[PDB]
Amino acid sequence: MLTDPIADMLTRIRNATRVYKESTDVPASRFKEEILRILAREGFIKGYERVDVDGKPYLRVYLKYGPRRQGPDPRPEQVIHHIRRISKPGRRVYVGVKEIPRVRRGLGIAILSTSKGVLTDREARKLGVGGELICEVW
Amino acid sequence: RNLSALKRHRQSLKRRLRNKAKKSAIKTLSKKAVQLAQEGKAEEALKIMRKAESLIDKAAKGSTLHKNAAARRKSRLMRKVRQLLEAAGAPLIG
Amino acid sequence: PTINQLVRKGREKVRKKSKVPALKGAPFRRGVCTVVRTVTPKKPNSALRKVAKVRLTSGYEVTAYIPGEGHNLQEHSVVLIRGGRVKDLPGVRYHIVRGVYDAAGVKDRKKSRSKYGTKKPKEA
Amino acid sequence: GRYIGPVCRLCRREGVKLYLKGERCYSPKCAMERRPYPPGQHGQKRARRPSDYAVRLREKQKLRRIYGISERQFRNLFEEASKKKGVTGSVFLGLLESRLDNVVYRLGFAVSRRQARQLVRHGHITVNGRRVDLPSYRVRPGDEIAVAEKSRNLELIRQNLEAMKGRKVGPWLSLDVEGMKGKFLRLPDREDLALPVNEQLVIEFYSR
Amino acid sequence: MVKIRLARFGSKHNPHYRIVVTDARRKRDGKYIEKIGYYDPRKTTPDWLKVDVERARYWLSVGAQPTDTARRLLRQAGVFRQE
Amino acid sequence: PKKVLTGVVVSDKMQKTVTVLVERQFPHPLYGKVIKRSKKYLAHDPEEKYKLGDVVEIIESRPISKRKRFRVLRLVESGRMDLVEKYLIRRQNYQSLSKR
RNA sequence: CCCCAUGUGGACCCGCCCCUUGGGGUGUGUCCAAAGGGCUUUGCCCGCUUCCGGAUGGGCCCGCGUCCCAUCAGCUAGUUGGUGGGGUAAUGGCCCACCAAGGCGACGACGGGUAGCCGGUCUGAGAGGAUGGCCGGCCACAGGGGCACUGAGACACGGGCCCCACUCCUACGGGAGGCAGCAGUUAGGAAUCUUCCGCAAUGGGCGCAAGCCUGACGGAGCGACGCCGCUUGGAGGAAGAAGCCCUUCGGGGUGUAAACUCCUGAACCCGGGACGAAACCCCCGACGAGGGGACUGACGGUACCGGGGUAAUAGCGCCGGCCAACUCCGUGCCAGCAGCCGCGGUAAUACGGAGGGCGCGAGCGUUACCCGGAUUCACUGGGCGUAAAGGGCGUGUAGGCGGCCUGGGGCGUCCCAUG
RNA sequence: GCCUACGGGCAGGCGCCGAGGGUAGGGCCCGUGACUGGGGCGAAGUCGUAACAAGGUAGCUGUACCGGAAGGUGCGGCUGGAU
Ligand SMILES: [Zn+2]
Repeated sequence: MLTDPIADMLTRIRNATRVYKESTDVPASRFKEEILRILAREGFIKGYERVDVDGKPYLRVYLKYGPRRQGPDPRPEQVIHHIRRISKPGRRVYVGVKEIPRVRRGLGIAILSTSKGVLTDREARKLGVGGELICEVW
Repeated sequence: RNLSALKRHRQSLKRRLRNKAKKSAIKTLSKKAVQLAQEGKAEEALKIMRKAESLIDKAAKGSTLHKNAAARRKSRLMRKVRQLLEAAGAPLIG
Repeated sequence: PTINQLVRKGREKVRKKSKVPALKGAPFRRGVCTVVRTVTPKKPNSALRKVAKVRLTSGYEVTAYIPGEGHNLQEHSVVLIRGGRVKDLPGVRYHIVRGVYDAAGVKDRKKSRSKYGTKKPKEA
Repeated sequence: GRYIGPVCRLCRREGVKLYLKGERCYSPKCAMERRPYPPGQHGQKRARRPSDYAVRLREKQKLRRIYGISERQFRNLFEEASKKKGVTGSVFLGLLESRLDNVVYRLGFAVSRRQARQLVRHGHITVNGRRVDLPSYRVRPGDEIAVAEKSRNLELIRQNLEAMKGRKVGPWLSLDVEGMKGKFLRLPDREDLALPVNEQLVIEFYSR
Repeated sequence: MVKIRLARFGSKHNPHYRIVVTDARRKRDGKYIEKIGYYDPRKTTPDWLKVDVERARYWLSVGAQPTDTARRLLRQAGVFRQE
Repeated sequence: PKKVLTGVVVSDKMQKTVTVLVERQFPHPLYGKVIKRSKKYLAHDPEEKYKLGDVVEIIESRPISKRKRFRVLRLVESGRMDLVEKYLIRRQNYQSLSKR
């Protein structure tokens, strides 16, 4: 069974970039939408539009890559090198505001879900809250 | 092999006998007043309950009756009496 | 293992077995020598090593090594033990503290005197 | 046993000039002049490439031996220096240069570091007014490290100051030769130090 | 009967006290109730004795016989000066 | 603040007493995930009102019997065997897994 | 000690009003008080009685936390609950009687093993692991087991009663003992101190006070057992003594090291000499505030200041790799070394001595034990095709885990304040 | 019996509980031990050659019986079998 949504998502994303696709589909859902909402505004991706595949609702997340390298294997640096769920189901991990992590000397980002909504470590702290720390991405 | 802080034991005995005679005294009186109410001696029963209540409160004055101790005895006595005086009402004295 | 596993079950912490039954965690322990042999070495090296069977205060009657170019350990002599296995001499997990008790310090030692329990020789 | 044995031999062990005797380690002879090889029967022999450890080591010592201070204090200092907010290295030299015995030396009230000690243990040193015999003492900024009235007319000290009219004092220090006084201005900066050492190696060494 | 006393805190030859309030029955250097000042026998610092009369007054009020020596320090602090 | 627990009557064989199943939740002291644990309290019903399968609020009371220092507060949600059933099947299972 | 009276008040029964598990107000009935002593003796001090409150101290209770073994899986009969009664300061199976048939257990009952618990401490980047003596807080015993008395409080280490083991007196009937207090004795052991000084200070008890007691304590002493400071000297001094070591015999080295020159001056000597101590007391003032007077140190003639003053202990480990430090000789799989890999059978940087060298210094080694390295029990942070690891397969119980939209609740979860 | 203001108190007596003991039976843990299995070590003798190359009858294996020995054989399974 599909045991963790977000998780799948992240993996479709992760799994797509690696092969270098332009965009990748993925089951829609307000929440998942708010995460993609972040990515693009954070710049890890171009953007995403709502869609219907044979009648079902899907989110087209549009991939973003780096320039063509020189020399051998000109496989472009990927905008999203790292991306993993931190709090998994059956080992959920909530953090306190003090405890919010700094990612990659603050190069990456972290996304939680606070009672004031789904956020970025930076935003959270600016916001004075903490919550389910969904994922690392850099 | 001596120590004068033993005089205390020499004393405790004195109080053992002291307390003893008082405590038992009460028991007897209570146990006396009791069987009266069984028979319905409304007059005398109390005549005794009264001698009881006093004795109790008297020990309470000293180190013989813990304090509230007197109290319990005062409750467990009177109550055990009133009730019995239902088998034949009308308290004579009061 | 699934986190649940780690939950229901938990990690087994590694128990430690002591390489030395000097009963108490004592550093040494005196004992009376029983037999004084000369066990032969192990596989590669061969020679003739002086050894001693010792009855301790803890109860066990063990085998200890006697370092030094030569000792002076008799039958019912009292001795002392420090503990220190010997590779080419199996079953010999202990040692005899030289210079303490009825065991002498090696005579004619001018080097690692700290051990062997000799004393500062003269010249000034 | 706070060392005290053959000296301008260490000038030799390190291969860098160790100003351990003062006058003389200026005459053709801190030995490094004309006998740079290290001591021992094998001094003149070709030396193999020194393990990372070796350099980290030899360099600790170079520091240490200069100040001539029992590892135990030296390491203690370095520990105390790790606990202070700062560049773990510069601060080290900080206290290192703040020891009464050193100060005296820099103040010029002595031919050498060693000499300075005695000067202290024998008590020829005033400190903000009172005498002091504990060298290891830490001279706070703004202290009048001086000479005891009693000691002023000394064949040694005298002949020393006589020399001072002719040498600038460390930038973090002042002194009025005329009155044989001197003040400790402020903790000296790494940029101010001359030392032929590389703290980094020293630090790197204490993490093994 | 809660008293008001001193507490050894210095060391071998370096006595440094501690004015406090605690139940008679406790140890010298044992769990006190409300620390209200310290006094330095040898007087090395210009500040060899403090008090906070405000709290001192509380105690006495509620009933807290102070030690002979103890009191003396409270008097110096002006614990009881009624002018 | 005298403690208050919410749980369920599972036992009703006793006199004026009821066994209440009280579930608690919390992150594992080291592994982090939410562990769900529980305990049974012997509540106290004077007028024998509370019945099996009822959810109730427990409150710390004056000691009563050996191991019966709680009175029941108010009935929360009545009729819900669902939970009992579980407790029961678990108990029954106990009969298995042995050396008889 | 007892009795009798007074009763501010307080107790108990009953009734009502308020509260709300035995909280508070109230009415009648009944029951309950008590000691005197001292002076500066017509008043002040100490003490006394009943009651409300305070403060401090504590009993009982509950939630969460709290080691290993499942080669311990079922435990329980006062046992789980109820009524009544006893008992207590008090709730309670705590105890008794009767009644009911329960209570607990894989969210590990019961059995076994081990261990006083914590603040903290050790290590660790941390998470964690280890510990829990000195100091402080709490518990537990005071030869073994039982029990109660007296008391605000004990089931009472230097109080009591009994039995038991042990030691000693004994006219053999019967007794006397308990250092896990300080010091010490002996035993056991690798190993752990002086039958010291003082009651000056701090604290405690009793006292109106002077004051008494205080092996609590404050000191000294013994142990490099730890840590920290300190010394054995400083400067000058040869293209370089001697001896010892090495050599390609020319020389290298030990080495500015020494000698010797000058200078300083630990030890040691003489003198001075301490804070810690200012109270209670006494006096004046109202025994208040405030002010004045007196006594009183174990440490100790010690610290410390002044003067004078001798150049005046160095040792242990290591030098094949890890790992800083190399030559010669003796030796010859011997003697021996060794943490691990190993070294030694005539050329040993690995044995034994020596010269030399490195390391550390009143210390250095060794053994033992903790954490560490070890992400080698893996939460951080592991694995399972052949390296050790998928259950021979299925079935499904407990349990874990779970799809999209909207709303309520908000337990988890996050934020604020506060204790 | 002792005391008394005769209300009542002490002495004593009996009783329950009860530390501990006796008798019977059971369980469980420590010491010593005759008799006894195998084990691991180590240089190395003895008889044979099983395995490692198709090791010279491919090997390995559950089982079963047999045998100085290693092992042989049956039956089934496997390749982790050379050509
Ligand atoms: Zn020099």
